[PDB]
Amino acid sequence: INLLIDAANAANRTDRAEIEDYAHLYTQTDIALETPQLAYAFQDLKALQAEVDADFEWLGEFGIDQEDGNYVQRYHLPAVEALKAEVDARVAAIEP
Amino acid sequence: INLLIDAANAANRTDRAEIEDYAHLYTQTDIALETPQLAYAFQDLKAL
Amino acid sequence: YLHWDTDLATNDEDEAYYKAKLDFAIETYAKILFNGEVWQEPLAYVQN
Amino acid sequence: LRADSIAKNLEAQKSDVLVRQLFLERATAQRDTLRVVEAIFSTSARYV
Repeated sequence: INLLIDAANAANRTDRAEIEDYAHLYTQTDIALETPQLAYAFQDLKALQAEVDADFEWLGEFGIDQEDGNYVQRYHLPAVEALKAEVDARVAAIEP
Repeated sequence: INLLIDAANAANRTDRAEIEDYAHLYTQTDIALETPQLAYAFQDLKAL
Repeated sequence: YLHWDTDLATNDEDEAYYKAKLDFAIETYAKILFNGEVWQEPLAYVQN
Repeated sequence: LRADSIAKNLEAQKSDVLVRQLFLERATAQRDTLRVVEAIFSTSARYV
């Protein structure tokens, strides 16, 4: 997840207004610890899935490409798509 | 939409506490422009 | 290969494509005459 | 309408037509330089 997150984060050119940098997983808790608060981690994962699906429609706008420093390159969308598919499979696994 | 909005706005007598005046469509963006942010407009319509 | 001057503001970006296509066609038509006059026909004469 | 607009506007961001035009023009330049070189080699072979 984190590597795909950083790949998508580096593959955007927008000025952060509507498509923002995705924070790294589990900001609430430290999952490296023996006994972490796993509800917080699942909350963060679901928040990431929702945020990706929400930025999807802003990726599909006509006027996103505006100016030097506010525009969308042709490789941003495949990175976001791969991240979304991976999150979808991961959540489907983590559910049961 | 806007005419019906104003008709409903003028047809109420309450003191704004729980049934409020509906703002006119697309307060976020100017849809008269050639290229507006249409996601904002759809958001406003769903909010209405 | 990946620059702003290649993916422009609107998604359409058709005027720039048509201007470039015009320039390309002009160059190709000029090149037909240039190549035909410089080397093709002197060689074709000897081969004939 | 919004569904179709999103679906097609997303797909129209994968491709950038100006890069593909640039590659077409480079391929044309390669082709004509190639026939010049082939003429050179055939001429030298027949001369020898």
